[PDB]
Amino acid sequence: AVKKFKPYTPSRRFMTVADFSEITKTEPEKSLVKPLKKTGGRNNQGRITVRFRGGGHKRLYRIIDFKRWDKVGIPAKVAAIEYDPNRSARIALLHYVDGEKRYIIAPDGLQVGQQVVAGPDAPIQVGNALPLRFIPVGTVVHAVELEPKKGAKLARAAGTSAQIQGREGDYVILRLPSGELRKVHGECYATVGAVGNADHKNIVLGKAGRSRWLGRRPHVRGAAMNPVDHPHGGGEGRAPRGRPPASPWGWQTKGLKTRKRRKPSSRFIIARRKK
Amino acid sequence: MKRTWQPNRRKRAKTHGFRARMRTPGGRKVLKRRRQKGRWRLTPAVRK
RNA sequence: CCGAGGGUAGGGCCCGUGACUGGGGCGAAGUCGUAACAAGGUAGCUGUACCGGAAGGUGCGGCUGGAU
RNA sequence: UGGGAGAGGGUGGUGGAAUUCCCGGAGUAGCGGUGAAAUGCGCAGAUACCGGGAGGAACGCCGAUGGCGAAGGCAGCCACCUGGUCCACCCGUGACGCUGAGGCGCGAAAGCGUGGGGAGCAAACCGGAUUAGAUACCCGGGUAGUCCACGCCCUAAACG
RNA sequence: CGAUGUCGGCUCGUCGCAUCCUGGGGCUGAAGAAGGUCCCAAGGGUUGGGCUGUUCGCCCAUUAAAGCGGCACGCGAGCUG
RNA sequence: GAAUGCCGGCAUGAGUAACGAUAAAGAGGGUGAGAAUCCCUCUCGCCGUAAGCCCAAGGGUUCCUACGCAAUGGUCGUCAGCGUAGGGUUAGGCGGGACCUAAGGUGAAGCCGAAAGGCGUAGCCGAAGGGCAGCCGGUUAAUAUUCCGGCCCUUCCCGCAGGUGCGAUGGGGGGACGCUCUAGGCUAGGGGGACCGGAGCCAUGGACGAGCCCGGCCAGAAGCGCAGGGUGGGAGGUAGGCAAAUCCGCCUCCCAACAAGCUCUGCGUGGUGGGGAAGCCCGGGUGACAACCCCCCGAAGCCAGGGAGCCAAGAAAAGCCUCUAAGCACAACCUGCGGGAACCCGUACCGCAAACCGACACAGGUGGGCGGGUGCAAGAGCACUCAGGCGCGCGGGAGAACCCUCGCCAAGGAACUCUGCAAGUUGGCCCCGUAACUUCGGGAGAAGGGGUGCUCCCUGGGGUGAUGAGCCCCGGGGAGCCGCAGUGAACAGGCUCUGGCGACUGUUUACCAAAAACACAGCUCUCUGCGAACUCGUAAGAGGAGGUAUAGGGAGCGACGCUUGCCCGGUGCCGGAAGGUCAAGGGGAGGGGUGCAAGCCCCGAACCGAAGCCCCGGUGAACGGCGGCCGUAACUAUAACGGUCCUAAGGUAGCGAAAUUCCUUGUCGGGUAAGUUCCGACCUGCACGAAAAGCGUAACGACCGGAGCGCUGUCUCGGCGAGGGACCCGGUGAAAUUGAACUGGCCGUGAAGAUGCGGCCUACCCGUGGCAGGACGAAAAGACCCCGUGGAGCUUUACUGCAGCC
RNA sequence: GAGCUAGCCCUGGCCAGGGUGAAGCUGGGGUGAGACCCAGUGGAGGCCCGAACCGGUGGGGGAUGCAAACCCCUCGGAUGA
Ligand SMILES: [Mg+2]
Ligand SMILES: [Mg+2]
Ligand SMILES: [Mg+2]
Ligand SMILES: [Mg+2]
Ligand SMILES: [Mg+2]
Ligand SMILES: [Mg+2]
Ligand SMILES: [Mg+2]
Ligand SMILES: [Mg+2]
Ligand SMILES: [Mg+2]
Ligand SMILES: [Mg+2]
Ligand SMILES: [Mg+2]
Ligand SMILES: [Mg+2]
Ligand SMILES: [Mg+2]
Ligand SMILES: [Mg+2]
Ligand SMILES: [Mg+2]
Ligand SMILES: [Mg+2]
Ligand SMILES: [Mg+2]
Ligand SMILES: [Mg+2]
Ligand SMILES: [Mg+2]
Ligand SMILES: [Mg+2]
Ligand SMILES: [Mg+2]
Ligand SMILES: [Mg+2]
Ligand SMILES: [Mg+2]
Ligand SMILES: [Mg+2]
Ligand SMILES: [Mg+2]
Ligand SMILES: [Mg+2]
Ligand SMILES: [Mg+2]
Ligand SMILES: [Mg+2]
Ligand SMILES: [Mg+2]
Ligand SMILES: [Mg+2]
Ligand SMILES: [Mg+2]
Ligand SMILES: [Mg+2]
Ligand SMILES: [Mg+2]
Ligand SMILES: [Mg+2]
Ligand SMILES: [Mg+2]
Ligand SMILES: [Mg+2]
Ligand SMILES: [Mg+2]
Ligand SMILES: [Mg+2]
Ligand SMILES: [Mg+2]
Ligand SMILES: [Mg+2]
Ligand SMILES: [Mg+2]
Ligand SMILES: [Mg+2]
Ligand SMILES: [Mg+2]
Ligand SMILES: [Mg+2]
Ligand SMILES: [Mg+2]
Ligand SMILES: [Mg+2]
Ligand SMILES: [Mg+2]
Ligand SMILES: [Mg+2]
Ligand SMILES: [Mg+2]
Ligand SMILES: [Mg+2]
Ligand SMILES: [Mg+2]
Ligand SMILES: [Mg+2]
Ligand SMILES: [Mg+2]
Ligand SMILES: [Mg+2]
Ligand SMILES: [Mg+2]
Ligand SMILES: [Mg+2]
Ligand SMILES: [Mg+2]
Ligand SMILES: [Mg+2]
Ligand SMILES: [Mg+2]
Ligand SMILES: [Mg+2]
Ligand SMILES: [Mg+2]
Ligand SMILES: [Mg+2]
Ligand SMILES: [Mg+2]
Ligand SMILES: [Mg+2]
Ligand SMILES: [Mg+2]
Ligand SMILES: [Mg+2]
Ligand SMILES: [Mg+2]
Ligand SMILES: [Mg+2]
Ligand SMILES: [Mg+2]
Ligand SMILES: [Mg+2]
Ligand SMILES: [Mg+2]
Ligand SMILES: [Mg+2]
Ligand SMILES: [Mg+2]
Ligand SMILES: [Mg+2]
Ligand SMILES: [Mg+2]
Ligand SMILES: [Mg+2]
Ligand SMILES: [Mg+2]
Ligand SMILES: [Mg+2]
Ligand SMILES: [Mg+2]
Ligand SMILES: [Mg+2]
Ligand SMILES: [Mg+2]
Ligand SMILES: [Mg+2]
Ligand SMILES: [Mg+2]
Ligand SMILES: [Mg+2]
Ligand SMILES: [Mg+2]
Ligand SMILES: [Mg+2]
Ligand SMILES: [Mg+2]
Ligand SMILES: [Mg+2]
Ligand SMILES: [Mg+2]
Ligand SMILES: [Mg+2]
Ligand SMILES: [Mg+2]
Ligand SMILES: [Mg+2]
Ligand SMILES: [Mg+2]
Ligand SMILES: [Mg+2]
Ligand SMILES: [Mg+2]
Ligand SMILES: [Mg+2]
Ligand SMILES: [Mg+2]
Ligand SMILES: [Mg+2]
Ligand SMILES: [Mg+2]
Ligand SMILES: [Mg+2]
Ligand SMILES: [Mg+2]
Ligand SMILES: [Mg+2]
Ligand SMILES: [Mg+2]
Ligand SMILES: [Mg+2]
Ligand SMILES: [Mg+2]
Ligand SMILES: [Mg+2]
Ligand SMILES: [Mg+2]
Ligand SMILES: [Mg+2]
Ligand SMILES: [Mg+2]
Ligand SMILES: [Mg+2]
Ligand SMILES: [Mg+2]
Ligand SMILES: [Mg+2]
Ligand SMILES: [Mg+2]
Ligand SMILES: [Mg+2]
Ligand SMILES: [Mg+2]
Ligand SMILES: [Mg+2]
Ligand SMILES: [Mg+2]
Ligand SMILES: [Mg+2]
Ligand SMILES: [Mg+2]
Ligand SMILES: [Mg+2]
Ligand SMILES: [Mg+2]
Ligand SMILES: [Mg+2]
Ligand SMILES: [Mg+2]
Ligand SMILES: [Mg+2]
Ligand SMILES: [Mg+2]
Ligand SMILES: [Mg+2]
Ligand SMILES: [Mg+2]
Ligand SMILES: [Mg+2]
Ligand SMILES: [Mg+2]
Ligand SMILES: [Mg+2]
Ligand SMILES: [Mg+2]
Ligand SMILES: [Mg+2]
Ligand SMILES: [Mg+2]
Ligand SMILES: [Mg+2]
Ligand SMILES: [Mg+2]
Ligand SMILES: [Mg+2]
Ligand SMILES: [Mg+2]
Ligand SMILES: [Mg+2]
Ligand SMILES: [Mg+2]
Ligand SMILES: [Mg+2]
Ligand SMILES: [Mg+2]
Ligand SMILES: [Mg+2]
Ligand SMILES: [Mg+2]
Ligand SMILES: [Mg+2]
Ligand SMILES: [Mg+2]
Ligand SMILES: [Mg+2]
Ligand SMILES: [Mg+2]
Ligand SMILES: [Mg+2]
Ligand SMILES: [Mg+2]
Ligand SMILES: [Mg+2]
Ligand SMILES: [Mg+2]
Ligand SMILES: [Mg+2]
Ligand SMILES: [Mg+2]
Ligand SMILES: [Mg+2]
Ligand SMILES: [Mg+2]
Ligand SMILES: [Mg+2]
Ligand SMILES: [Mg+2]
Ligand SMILES: [Mg+2]
Ligand SMILES: [Mg+2]
Ligand SMILES: [Mg+2]
Ligand SMILES: [Mg+2]
Ligand SMILES: [Mg+2]
Ligand SMILES: [Mg+2]
Ligand SMILES: [Mg+2]
Ligand SMILES: [Mg+2]
Ligand SMILES: [Mg+2]
Ligand SMILES: [Mg+2]
Ligand SMILES: [Mg+2]
Ligand SMILES: [Mg+2]
Ligand SMILES: [Mg+2]
Ligand SMILES: [Mg+2]
Ligand SMILES: [Mg+2]
Ligand SMILES: [Mg+2]
Ligand SMILES: [Mg+2]
Ligand SMILES: [Mg+2]
Ligand SMILES: [Mg+2]
Ligand SMILES: [Mg+2]
Ligand SMILES: [Mg+2]
Ligand SMILES: [Mg+2]
Ligand SMILES: [Mg+2]
Ligand SMILES: [Mg+2]
Ligand SMILES: [Mg+2]
Ligand SMILES: [Mg+2]
Ligand SMILES: [Mg+2]
Ligand SMILES: [Mg+2]
Ligand SMILES: [Mg+2]
Ligand SMILES: [Mg+2]
Ligand SMILES: [Mg+2]
Ligand SMILES: [Mg+2]
Ligand SMILES: [Mg+2]
Ligand SMILES: [Mg+2]
Ligand SMILES: [Mg+2]
Ligand SMILES: [Mg+2]
Ligand SMILES: [Mg+2]
Ligand SMILES: [Mg+2]
Ligand SMILES: [Mg+2]
Ligand SMILES: [Mg+2]
Ligand SMILES: [Mg+2]
Ligand SMILES: [Mg+2]
Ligand SMILES: [Mg+2]
Ligand SMILES: [Mg+2]
Ligand SMILES: [Mg+2]
Ligand SMILES: [Mg+2]
Ligand SMILES: [Mg+2]
Ligand SMILES: [Mg+2]
Ligand SMILES: [Mg+2]
Ligand SMILES: [Mg+2]
Ligand SMILES: [Mg+2]
Ligand SMILES: [Mg+2]
Ligand SMILES: [Mg+2]
Ligand SMILES: [Mg+2]
Ligand SMILES: [Mg+2]
Ligand SMILES: [Mg+2]
Ligand SMILES: [Mg+2]
Ligand SMILES: [Mg+2]
Ligand SMILES: [Mg+2]
Ligand SMILES: [Mg+2]
Ligand SMILES: [Mg+2]
Ligand SMILES: [Mg+2]
Ligand SMILES: [Mg+2]
Ligand SMILES: [Mg+2]
Ligand SMILES: [Mg+2]
Ligand SMILES: [Mg+2]
Ligand SMILES: [Mg+2]
Ligand SMILES: [Mg+2]
Ligand SMILES: [Mg+2]
Ligand SMILES: [Mg+2]
Ligand SMILES: [Mg+2]
Ligand SMILES: [Mg+2]
Ligand SMILES: [Mg+2]
Ligand SMILES: [Mg+2]
Ligand SMILES: [Mg+2]
Ligand SMILES: [Mg+2]
Ligand SMILES: [Mg+2]
Ligand SMILES: [Mg+2]
Ligand SMILES: [Mg+2]
Ligand SMILES: [Mg+2]
Ligand SMILES: [Mg+2]
Ligand SMILES: [Mg+2]
Ligand SMILES: [Mg+2]
Ligand SMILES: [Mg+2]
Ligand SMILES: [Mg+2]
Ligand SMILES: [Mg+2]
Ligand SMILES: [Mg+2]
Ligand SMILES: [Mg+2]
Ligand SMILES: [Mg+2]
Ligand SMILES: [Mg+2]
Ligand SMILES: [Mg+2]
Ligand SMILES: [Mg+2]
Ligand SMILES: [Mg+2]
Ligand SMILES: [Mg+2]
Ligand SMILES: [Mg+2]
Ligand SMILES: [Mg+2]
Ligand SMILES: [Mg+2]
Ligand SMILES: [Mg+2]
Ligand SMILES: [Mg+2]
Ligand SMILES: [Mg+2]
Ligand SMILES: [Mg+2]
Ligand SMILES: [Mg+2]
Ligand SMILES: [Mg+2]
Ligand SMILES: [Mg+2]
Ligand SMILES: [Mg+2]
Ligand SMILES: [Mg+2]
Ligand SMILES: [Mg+2]
Ligand SMILES: [Mg+2]
């Protein structure tokens, strides 16, 4: 339940922060953090290649166990639910009876104190990771590989889901979070449940400051620039686009489809997305 | 106000030093040219 | 010291009046259409929503104070 | 105390019919629609039929002039949770009752916010007709919304 | 055009007279008072305010009167801007 | 002889401006050829969260001493950051290296690129981050945590003794972390003392005093004392920490758990080593056997890796510990002791500045620490003062205009003016009180008031201590006293009403624009299924992102509230396996050349032939667009109503003479004595209108309007006064400019505005203070305007290519 | 050439003092339980006043300047984008 503030500043008026009702451990696992190196949107040539990046809060990267087929048939306990600043989802800490410790992203309804397991035999229960072919048709699912043994790839943001629609050959049919229907191989792993923290979409950043906290520098409208900078540059006063609305680089930002038409995954997209 | 020249021994040698010149093609040509002209100094004096 | 009252400031109530604006009542013989009273020629009323020169219309749900 | 009937309410589950849509087959010069039409759709292969898939909402027969509820209102089926109500026995308390300004709660539809959902239906709106006109009735489309969650609204021919 | 700074204001004047006032007059449809019109006259004077960047103009309150023009539409090596 | 020519030299302006913060000076005595300027003294003034002190960077001898005064110093100079010379910087512990990693850099493996080169994991490099052993005093003209004294400590080597499965780049633990707020106890620092030590002092009317003045400490090894941090112990199992592993991780059991036990810090004490004032008299010495004690305040620093809350979730690696592998257990490690060993570089001095960045000894710029007291609510604010440091490297006069900075002003009080521009008013605190509206926070310091000093008396709580005294932080009551006046000096809001624009805090044209512009949460559309899209790159490779549609890219709109209408004909985009058009290619009716001939060679029609275009659809918070004439009502007027032409459709809601209205100062209304502005209305909207959003909107605003109150030198309308200049004298001494000049007025004339021509008038020669009408004055080869088959930025359905994509 | 300037990355540092007084918490009220109410505690915030620090609104000065952007009075931000 996202929390409101009283209007004791202009920004507190609408600003909303997460409930955090599920976090049980407030400092991370020292053995499972790396220095997350901030780019600022700058590539290896040093160029701003992705714009309006930088200046956000310092973070450590939490290593997340995105395979889980490492540890078939080894039950792990959920010791904690932790805050991760690298993703929207929450993360769960796993003490395997092995003694090995791992983070997975935390599904919805998962409770500290319960036990999860990975493998072809696992119960169809929230938090267990199985190949796609063994999960029954119709069960919602997340952290879904896209190619066998290549790592969980889809439905990893908070609140999201994927649903197993049908089977066909060595392939299962998934309704991804975007509403498209795709073929994914059956040996691809997936984890029972949706991702927790759905209330995430209902957060109101309330002021420009929180955007700067997230590493989001201020975005500038192309209409506000000069023609040397952008297709919408200039005019005397305000000015309609006066040409098909274009990106900074020339291409048309309204409608213009951009996927590769000859991409081999076309033989595996069944239907483009929704809404 | 704050002016353009803010000396900095580490900056001076690292940007214009002999080693910074030797690394790059354009650096060597610098050193070659200033040798051909006969400069008493091939890089800035910086104390270290 | 209290003290009629006077002054300064800010409030609350009331009455009169105001360019213009909102509908309302009434007014022998204006203009428009015909919504209602018959199944009134789309049964009608209704609360609501949207819409239309106007009466009204349509959606939803309800009433019979509806007809055969 | 022991029983009975019931769409009373809330949650989760889940079954089949029909509509639309998508896919495969098969098949061809029309389908649709009306008072008659036309817009519409169809040789870029529709309609009509078979198989396949997804999705939503609404629950045929039973179904009644019936039942339940305080009223609004509640109808596939399953289980959980919960109200009222009636009856029998004549066991207990001993007038503890009636009503009820205020207050509180509930309260069809439509509507409003924030999420989701979207088949069918459909204000608005567009088109075709009709007409003197037709901002209608009739026809082809069609956005809210109808549906889910939570929070508002608190109206009614909320009627016996 | 190897630059003659351009509106308005303020400051400071000075000049012209086709005279707003004051002085002298003739004519009058000048009884008086008060006007009208024309002639002589540049000595002096010719206000304060509201609006507008304004010059102008309109208004307010006055006044003997609230003149009109020239001076690089006088005056930015004088100010304003 | 001219090129605003080039190089140099030298004039003019001119003994002119100026001589760089208005913190300020005067005198005596020295020194010397010479003194406002150097030295010394006394007096005066200035800074004192600095204008004092300590680091850092940068500078690089500038430091100290003797010896100098040509140049440098804005004057002077005997002085100097100047000239000549000599001297001067001392470390195992300070900083850096022989340690560690960060971004980044580099880069065995590898990848890529015509060459040059670009990448890249490890590893290496890389610091103000981590790690690491010295504190106090004395000493030099000048270095001192460095020399020296006192007391401490680190590592390396080697020996000895005891102990132990020893052993590492390997494994693990740890190092190891944000923000706000913060406890307990200390220390830094400070205040007081009637106690302690001191050279003395008694004034000018009083005081020989519980008088005045000064000072009353600092460092310290082990023990101990107080305060904290860190820290479970054992056993069994164990499949994980890429070999192993008694360590670590996971599970089970007893045990110990506000404890404690151990360990590590800070503080105090602590043998001991130091320090020690005013004042007096040549930095010295004395004081002095100096004393070195008590009470209070009290850190933002310390204990610390402390506690709490929060969301935006807060480095790495080494040291250090633990685990074992090869190995080795005659070794090796651990502890303790002893001896020995311990390198390189920096260390002068300036350092908010005369030594650094600004060409200058330049009112500018420069990161960190210390920054004492009193009073004012507090404070690093303000006034004044300690320590300390300065009086700003031209002076002496005079007492004009004018200028700057400043003070006051009779009556009036915005009449000033583009505008109350500016300057007044107001001003902190405590108390009383406080409106519309509102998103319930606010608006609010709204507004408007009362209080404020000093004396005496009575008293409530809090901190220390003890529960008292004392000290100390908040108060309360009563009676009084003085002045024009008690935040008595200094620092310290003018208020209100009402529109427009933008929600807001923010951002911006460095150096003429801070705004209504940008941004902003928020809203919508669109792309993207991951080797994503998109971006940068020839590529490799990066970013995106070690993210995954609740995500990321692009675009417009811009909190919020109520809303966002009609047109898809055209352009775009989206969909469309048919048709049409369409290149290379295929195909080869048929011809052509040549050869005696097989042949060789050439041209070539039908038809098959992608993308794109055509065509069919969709699509507006995609590019965009949203009519004209005529007629009609029983006064008139006007048309709810109709007629017809056109369109892809003819502007809905809301708003409107507006940040938009041309006619225009539209008209009507309010305000005003008077109102082209303002506000409220009306609607013939030249030419509003719905995400280039439409209408509102509390709060906000150095935004732009209109009004009022207060108060004023803004004004009528000016006056006087202050200082810095101007002025005069001594010193130093520029500048733009400049064809030469022996350079008057009028009316004319002249290339059409004449000192220079004509005519006339006027005029002795040369200066000084002033003022600006002229020299079409000066600085600038007009920036407006045009011309050049000049240039550049930008645009697009101009032309033609190219990247990219298909 | 990024020793100025713009943005970002790594690592450090700075922000006197006063004022307002969110959530939560505890108690108390209320209730069937709740909501909510009151007091206290608490110490939130692109909160309020104001130094340092960062700015550069208005005006005056300066204009061959102390300065090729300065000086004075005034004013904006000052725990945060
Ligand atoms: Mg909120
Ligand atoms: Mg609220
Ligand atoms: Mg949570
Ligand atoms: Mg680590
Ligand atoms: Mg990266
Ligand atoms: Mg790189
Ligand atoms: Mg590079
Ligand atoms: Mg480069
Ligand atoms: Mg980008
Ligand atoms: Mg960026
Ligand atoms: Mg998270
Ligand atoms: Mg994410
Ligand atoms: Mg697959
Ligand atoms: Mg969102
Ligand atoms: Mg962040
Ligand atoms: Mg923007
Ligand atoms: Mg622009
Ligand atoms: Mg622009
Ligand atoms: Mg550019
Ligand atoms: Mg271009
Ligand atoms: Mg362009
Ligand atoms: Mg444009
Ligand atoms: Mg513009
Ligand atoms: Mg325009
Ligand atoms: Mg523009
Ligand atoms: Mg537009
Ligand atoms: Mg256009
Ligand atoms: Mg375009
Ligand atoms: Mg593209
Ligand atoms: Mg898709
Ligand atoms: Mg600068
Ligand atoms: Mg320079
Ligand atoms: Mg600098
Ligand atoms: Mg350096
Ligand atoms: Mg350095
Ligand atoms: Mg450097
Ligand atoms: Mg170098
Ligand atoms: Mg380099
Ligand atoms: Mg070479
Ligand atoms: Mg040489
Ligand atoms: Mg040289
Ligand atoms: Mg060089
Ligand atoms: Mg009285
Ligand atoms: Mg009286
Ligand atoms: Mg008639
Ligand atoms: Mg009807
Ligand atoms: Mg009828
Ligand atoms: Mg009817
Ligand atoms: Mg009819
Ligand atoms: Mg209708
Ligand atoms: Mg066919
Ligand atoms: Mg569906
Ligand atoms: Mg009985
Ligand atoms: Mg209701
Ligand atoms: Mg409803
Ligand atoms: Mg039609
Ligand atoms: Mg007809
Ligand atoms: Mg000219
Ligand atoms: Mg010239
Ligand atoms: Mg000129
Ligand atoms: Mg004037
Ligand atoms: Mg007369
Ligand atoms: Mg008469
Ligand atoms: Mg007469
Ligand atoms: Mg006269
Ligand atoms: Mg005027
Ligand atoms: Mg004029
Ligand atoms: Mg006019
Ligand atoms: Mg008269
Ligand atoms: Mg008159
Ligand atoms: Mg005139
Ligand atoms: Mg003339
Ligand atoms: Mg003229
Ligand atoms: Mg003219
Ligand atoms: Mg001027
Ligand atoms: Mg002028
Ligand atoms: Mg001039
Ligand atoms: Mg010649
Ligand atoms: Mg030349
Ligand atoms: Mg010459
Ligand atoms: Mg020359
Ligand atoms: Mg020359
Ligand atoms: Mg010369
Ligand atoms: Mg020479
Ligand atoms: Mg010369
Ligand atoms: Mg001379
Ligand atoms: Mg002169
Ligand atoms: Mg001068
Ligand atoms: Mg002078
Ligand atoms: Mg000067
Ligand atoms: Mg000064
Ligand atoms: Mg002064
Ligand atoms: Mg003297
Ligand atoms: Mg003297
Ligand atoms: Mg001298
Ligand atoms: Mg001398
Ligand atoms: Mg002097
Ligand atoms: Mg002296
Ligand atoms: Mg004396
Ligand atoms: Mg002080
Ligand atoms: Mg130097
Ligand atoms: Mg000399
Ligand atoms: Mg000399
Ligand atoms: Mg000499
Ligand atoms: Mg000199
Ligand atoms: Mg000299
Ligand atoms: Mg000088
Ligand atoms: Mg001498
Ligand atoms: Mg020395
Ligand atoms: Mg030592
Ligand atoms: Mg060595
Ligand atoms: Mg080369
Ligand atoms: Mg390096
Ligand atoms: Mg290193
Ligand atoms: Mg270091
Ligand atoms: Mg050290
Ligand atoms: Mg020591
Ligand atoms: Mg010392
Ligand atoms: Mg000596
Ligand atoms: Mg031994
Ligand atoms: Mg041992
Ligand atoms: Mg061992
Ligand atoms: Mg850690
Ligand atoms: Mg870490
Ligand atoms: Mg750190
Ligand atoms: Mg935070
Ligand atoms: Mg101490
Ligand atoms: Mg004190
Ligand atoms: Mg001690
Ligand atoms: Mg064991
Ligand atoms: Mg094991
Ligand atoms: Mg002695
Ligand atoms: Mg601090
Ligand atoms: Mg600490
Ligand atoms: Mg690292
Ligand atoms: Mg062995
Ligand atoms: Mg042996
Ligand atoms: Mg060595
Ligand atoms: Mg030294
Ligand atoms: Mg300074
Ligand atoms: Mg100095
Ligand atoms: Mg200094
Ligand atoms: Mg110098
Ligand atoms: Mg000086
Ligand atoms: Mg200076
Ligand atoms: Mg002191
Ligand atoms: Mg104070
Ligand atoms: Mg001075
Ligand atoms: Mg000074
Ligand atoms: Mg001076
Ligand atoms: Mg004089
Ligand atoms: Mg006086
Ligand atoms: Mg006065
Ligand atoms: Mg007044
Ligand atoms: Mg007055
Ligand atoms: Mg006025
Ligand atoms: Mg102005
Ligand atoms: Mg004042
Ligand atoms: Mg004050
Ligand atoms: Mg009011
Ligand atoms: Mg109020
Ligand atoms: Mg008000
Ligand atoms: Mg309001
Ligand atoms: Mg309120
Ligand atoms: Mg007040
Ligand atoms: Mg007194
Ligand atoms: Mg104030
Ligand atoms: Mg703004
Ligand atoms: Mg703006
Ligand atoms: Mg707004
Ligand atoms: Mg905004
Ligand atoms: Mg600017
Ligand atoms: Mg500029
Ligand atoms: Mg500039
Ligand atoms: Mg400016
Ligand atoms: Mg601007
Ligand atoms: Mg501003
Ligand atoms: Mg801007
Ligand atoms: Mg913007
Ligand atoms: Mg919005
Ligand atoms: Mg949306
Ligand atoms: Mg590119
Ligand atoms: Mg290449
Ligand atoms: Mg990545
Ligand atoms: Mg907004
Ligand atoms: Mg905008
Ligand atoms: Mg269109
Ligand atoms: Mg179309
Ligand atoms: Mg179209
Ligand atoms: Mg084709
Ligand atoms: Mg168009
Ligand atoms: Mg257009
Ligand atoms: Mg509408
Ligand atoms: Mg107008
Ligand atoms: Mg209008
Ligand atoms: Mg008007
Ligand atoms: Mg308007
Ligand atoms: Mg307009
Ligand atoms: Mg006009
Ligand atoms: Mg008017
Ligand atoms: Mg009026
Ligand atoms: Mg108006
Ligand atoms: Mg009109
Ligand atoms: Mg516009
Ligand atoms: Mg638009
Ligand atoms: Mg508006
Ligand atoms: Mg407003
Ligand atoms: Mg407002
Ligand atoms: Mg503002
Ligand atoms: Mg502003
Ligand atoms: Mg005004
Ligand atoms: Mg006013
Ligand atoms: Mg006034
Ligand atoms: Mg004056
Ligand atoms: Mg004076
Ligand atoms: Mg004289
Ligand atoms: Mg002289
Ligand atoms: Mg000289
Ligand atoms: Mg001559
Ligand atoms: Mg001559
Ligand atoms: Mg002459
Ligand atoms: Mg003359
Ligand atoms: Mg002429
Ligand atoms: Mg002439
Ligand atoms: Mg002459
Ligand atoms: Mg002559
Ligand atoms: Mg002649
Ligand atoms: Mg002549
Ligand atoms: Mg003559
Ligand atoms: Mg004359
Ligand atoms: Mg003279
Ligand atoms: Mg003069
Ligand atoms: Mg002149
Ligand atoms: Mg002049
Ligand atoms: Mg002139
Ligand atoms: Mg000329
Ligand atoms: Mg002139
Ligand atoms: Mg000239
Ligand atoms: Mg110039
Ligand atoms: Mg030229
Ligand atoms: Mg030229
Ligand atoms: Mg020219
Ligand atoms: Mg020029
Ligand atoms: Mg021209
Ligand atoms: Mg041409
Ligand atoms: Mg030509
Ligand atoms: Mg050209
Ligand atoms: Mg060009
Ligand atoms: Mg370079
Ligand atoms: Mg930091
Ligand atoms: Mg601060
Ligand atoms: Mg307060
Ligand atoms: Mg409180
Ligand atoms: Mg709390
Ligand atoms: Mg603030
Ligand atoms: Mg305040
Ligand atoms: Mg300024
Ligand atoms: Mg001012
Ligand atoms: Mg200037
Ligand atoms: Mg300044
Ligand atoms: Mg000031
Ligand atoms: Mg701010
Ligand atoms: Mg502030
Ligand atoms: Mg602050
Ligand atoms: Mg920050």
